[PDB]
Amino acid sequence: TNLCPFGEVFNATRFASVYAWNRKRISNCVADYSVASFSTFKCYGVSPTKLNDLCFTNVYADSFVIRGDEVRQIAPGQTGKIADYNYKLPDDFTGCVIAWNSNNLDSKVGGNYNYLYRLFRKSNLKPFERDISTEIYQAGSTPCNGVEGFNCYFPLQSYGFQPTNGVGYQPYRVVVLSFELLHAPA
Amino acid sequence: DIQLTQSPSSLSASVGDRVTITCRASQGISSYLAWYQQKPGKAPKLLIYAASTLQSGVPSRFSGSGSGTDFTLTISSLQPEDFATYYCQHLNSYPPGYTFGQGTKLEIKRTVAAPSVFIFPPSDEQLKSGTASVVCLLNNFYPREAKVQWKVDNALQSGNSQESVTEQDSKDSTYSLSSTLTLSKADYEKHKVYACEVTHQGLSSPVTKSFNRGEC
Amino acid sequence: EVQLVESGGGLIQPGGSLRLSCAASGFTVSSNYMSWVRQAPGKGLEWVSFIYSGGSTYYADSVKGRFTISRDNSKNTLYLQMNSLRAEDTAVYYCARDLQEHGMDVWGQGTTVTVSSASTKGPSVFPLAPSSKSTSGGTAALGCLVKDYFPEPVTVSWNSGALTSGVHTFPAVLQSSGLYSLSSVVTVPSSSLGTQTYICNVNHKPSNTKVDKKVEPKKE
Ligand SMILES: *[C@@H]1O[C@H](CO)[C@@H](O)[C@H](O)[C@H]1NC(C)=O
Repeated sequence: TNLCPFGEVFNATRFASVYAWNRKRISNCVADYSVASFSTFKCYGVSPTKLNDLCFTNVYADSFVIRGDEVRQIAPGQTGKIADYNYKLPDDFTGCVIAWNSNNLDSKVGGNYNYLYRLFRKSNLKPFERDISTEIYQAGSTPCNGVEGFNCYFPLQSYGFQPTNGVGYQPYRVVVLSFELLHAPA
Repeated sequence: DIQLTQSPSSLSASVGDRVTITCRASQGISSYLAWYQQKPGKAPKLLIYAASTLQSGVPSRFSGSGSGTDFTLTISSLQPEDFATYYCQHLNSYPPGYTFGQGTKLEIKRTVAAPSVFIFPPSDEQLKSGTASVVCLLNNFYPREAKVQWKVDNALQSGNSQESVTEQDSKDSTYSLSSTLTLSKADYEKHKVYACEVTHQGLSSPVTKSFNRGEC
Repeated sequence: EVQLVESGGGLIQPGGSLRLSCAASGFTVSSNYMSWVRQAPGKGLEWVSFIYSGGSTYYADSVKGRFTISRDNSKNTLYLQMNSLRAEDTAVYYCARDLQEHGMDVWGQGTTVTVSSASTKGPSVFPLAPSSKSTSGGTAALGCLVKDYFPEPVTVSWNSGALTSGVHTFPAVLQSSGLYSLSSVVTVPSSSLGTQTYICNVNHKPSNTKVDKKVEPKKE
């Protein structure tokens, strides 16, 4: 048996910050469909009439943590701090976005400062781009020379998840399944 | 929608006192909240962000904290330079934007001070236009509350006066008040004694200043 | 020297358009989040709009579809285009460099926007003349009555700026005629009345009226 390792993705103990989102290739395996226990489940571009010769190819599973009210940004055609500077889906996205509340895993009563998102960036991400720079951001004319200070900012900001945050501000774990839908015999 | 309700709305407090302004959120928000100080006629000044982090340059007597829906700003020992209106601010995630609290006005308490009272007749220039403004001035007093009673040939006037009050002074923490009585030229010329009678906590009995139309 | 300087506000009829400018110095507009915040007279702060470092723009629901935020890199300037203005857009408009979770740290001084059908009118300036009854070595009061103008604001100075101590310039009041009136007063030594010259300098920029008025004891 070589069942596809989705359990490794959805059930991972730790999730990445969204600026450093993880990508898992799903390949050379047989998928165990196993399904509405999820607060978001949305698919895009999956438009097939014939269902008998369906083949999923180029399957990637991306995963990360964002705020409940940011999950709306993980969709084609959206804007915001997450879609502009952290995780960008393309207009023609084909695949599904899956999310669930993880307040009891990813919040801490003192505030969890381990989860971050990129706050400063001079231009938008391209689709499926991952920016992990920690270069000090130059918000002025004077160079920073890697020293923080006025107009010289660490580009990442903490979410500070706390269990008493409003539900829209609580951490959500997100899995983005992207693929191409081809028509082919097995 | 999310609302930030500050309390109290207004507050008088003496130098050296401990002041605590609350911001209550109508629903759960994030861990982040900011506080601004707006002095009259000036742009807001940032004091605290991230609920408790002091903005660079802000004096240590300012502090903030909070959790859940109830957040506070605190001045440990009120200095006189700390009069203002105070606003809390939350950066919302969807729709992106800011909510402000309605604000809390903080004024300084001080010793009672009686007003100095001056009355001014209408000018000959203004009277050629057919209107007479008579002005009563209450200068440098505390507390704010004061009664100005206009008298015209000893009849108490109601309904033809307007007043306005300055903001608290920076050098002495007093208020000043001005009240204007408006009459037509025709009506002005029908009476002789114009008087302004002032009642205030700092005066043992009311004080009256007057002039007789057309004298001196 | 880090500052924001707004301009472009003024009196405009309902339905008209205005364009506000915010000239920055000390940081790069095109690299920062920037917000517009407004304050209706005697009211609180209301957030209007911001633009992100990377160009996305967002608007409060009360200005959706009528306002547009934008910026010009080469002039280091932020703009707010305001169309279909309504009376309740009347406010002081502040621009601010926005650091998101780290607050709005740099503010401009504001530009005043008055949306109304009424027309501009410059003020008359009348003397509040010191009393003949003023006490010898005591304190006397005098001033200027700044009457019947639209819209706000007026500024008042004394002796071109040389006299500032003892000056009270009062909040204007709105009279039933729809026009504003205010008074500005000064307490000075009674013994100074015959010698030193007192002049209030009134300026009402919405109509380019300037008026000086010498305030002296009235004759007999
Ligand atoms: C994750 O663990 C639960 C616990 O039994 C299991 O039911 C679920 O199938 C797992 N997820 C996947 C994708 O296998």
